[PDB]
Amino acid sequence: MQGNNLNTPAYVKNAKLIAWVADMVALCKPDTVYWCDGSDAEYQRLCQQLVDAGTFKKLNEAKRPNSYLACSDPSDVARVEDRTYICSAKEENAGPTNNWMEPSEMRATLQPLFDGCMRGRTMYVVPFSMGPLGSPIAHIGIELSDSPYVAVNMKIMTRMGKAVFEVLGTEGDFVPCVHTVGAPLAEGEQDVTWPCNKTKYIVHYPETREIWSYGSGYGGNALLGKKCFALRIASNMGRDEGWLAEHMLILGVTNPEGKKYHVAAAFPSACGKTNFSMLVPPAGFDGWSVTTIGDDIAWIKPAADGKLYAINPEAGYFGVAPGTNMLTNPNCMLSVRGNTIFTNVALTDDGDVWWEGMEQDAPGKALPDHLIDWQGKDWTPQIAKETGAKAAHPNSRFTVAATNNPALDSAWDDPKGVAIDAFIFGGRRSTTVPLVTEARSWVEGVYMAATMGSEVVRRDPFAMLPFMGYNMSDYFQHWLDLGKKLAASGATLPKIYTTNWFRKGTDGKFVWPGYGENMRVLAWMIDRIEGKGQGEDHVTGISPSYEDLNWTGLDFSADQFNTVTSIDKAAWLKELELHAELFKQLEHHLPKELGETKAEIERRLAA
Ligand SMILES: [Mn+2]
Repeated sequence: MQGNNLNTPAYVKNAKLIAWVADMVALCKPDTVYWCDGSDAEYQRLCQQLVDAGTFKKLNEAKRPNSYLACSDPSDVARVEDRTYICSAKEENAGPTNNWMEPSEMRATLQPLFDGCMRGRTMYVVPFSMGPLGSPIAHIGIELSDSPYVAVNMKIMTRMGKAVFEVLGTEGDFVPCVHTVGAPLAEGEQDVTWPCNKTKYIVHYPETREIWSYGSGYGGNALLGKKCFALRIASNMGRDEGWLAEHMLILGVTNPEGKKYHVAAAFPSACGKTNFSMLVPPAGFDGWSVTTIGDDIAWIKPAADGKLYAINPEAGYFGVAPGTNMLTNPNCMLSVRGNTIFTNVALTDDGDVWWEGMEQDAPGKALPDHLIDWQGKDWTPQIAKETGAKAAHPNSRFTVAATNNPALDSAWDDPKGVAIDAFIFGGRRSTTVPLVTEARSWVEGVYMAATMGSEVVRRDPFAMLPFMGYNMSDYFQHWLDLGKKLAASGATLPKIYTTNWFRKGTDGKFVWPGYGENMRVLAWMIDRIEGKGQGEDHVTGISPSYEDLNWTGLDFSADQFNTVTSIDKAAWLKELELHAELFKQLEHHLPKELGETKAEIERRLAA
């Protein structure tokens, strides 16, 4: 009778899973339970349900085929870090970068909120694989959600549906995820187009891998595979099992001889992982190609051959729309030509979408005369001047399948992963940090990643500040020990670089053109990996000289280059003071190796 009241499909053979779904249905009390099979027809039917509710508007089929626009409640527009918790058994295993609560107290807080939360709604059972299906390195999650928006976005972002239960079999384990918009409906009550609750919780219980999300229907709060599972829970699993879950793009780069390298790169917002992961080689780089394995999350495991192998556990892109155009990211623009869900962007008079930055592709770079903004209001360039209103919300999004990307790498879903030749850690700094620096050693590269900041300078170690599943200082130790254990196997460790696209010149403008021209920095990294690139040893590492880069096709002078690449001792003395402040905030439980690196920089500054 239980299984019959859950509408359990015949292909679900896993008794532990069914028992858990039954417990959550008993708690949440949905009116009906629907198991998502992941079919295209199911996706279309759910999209139609969203249209019928007013959550979606279907975009013009001649402008933007099979695409939809959703606009959210203005209270529910982004991840809410202050409402996100790591509820480890001990507070020290959440650490200073995480919000903590004793698990039993949090369970007592969440039980009355989830009791009956889905009254008047359908519970969607969303099975998904993070990583290629059936693979030895993939992990299965099940998200229960009362939002059809979550179901359709999860279809794009993960490997979702019936095929999961063949991999789960009768006894396979899974990450249990529960999500509610926190808006139960009474009989005859008219629903809103974007149900949500002012009260929000996004809770992780690491010891049981549970994720509970209440009150938001948006993005990283509600699509639980992306951040909650693939970074917060997965980082915990990696620490116990010897692998890494990182906030990194993964790209392949092939030179004209056909030699292929892979790079994993973490940016806090610098560049945009999305821009760099889909980089188009500029003039001077005929015969080179750049391909995308992923644009956001990397799972990385050492193999017996002494190499680090990365996979992208996601299946689509959930990208920030504003700023995207054919100059900053043509592969992304081409990706969103159709089959895309857009959230909180603007609506044009011909039933297409618009966002700030798209005018860069228009004749004269002219803004549109009129739009409907993401709040449903009339928008014009005059109105924008008078109210300051942006047409698209700054955190507005596109959701699109990886296979829409013309630069998708052939191995993007290869379960064996790709060997990482270099890590890159970015950051937006007007001063101090060179365009590119190679770390002299693994430990010094870890120091660079641990101390990376973005502009006042906010520190975001490894770009993981909002996403660490356990104590940040223990995570630094995990990186150091992984490198040590690999080097002890004889392995050659990946190079580590820091980049900075955002040094300002004496006129306050960015000197480095960026976007496709970042290929010229990537090509120096490749030369270094091959042992053919030259560089200047300085206080913090090795940086190219002007003559070490390929300038074919770009008018960029030696003085411009030295303006963004030279190091200054006064600036780095001030920078080390800021590192000291960060280390105090991390309560000095830091690995001794980070202290030794700081001391060695200080010695070079005083020599
Ligand atoms: Mn991200």
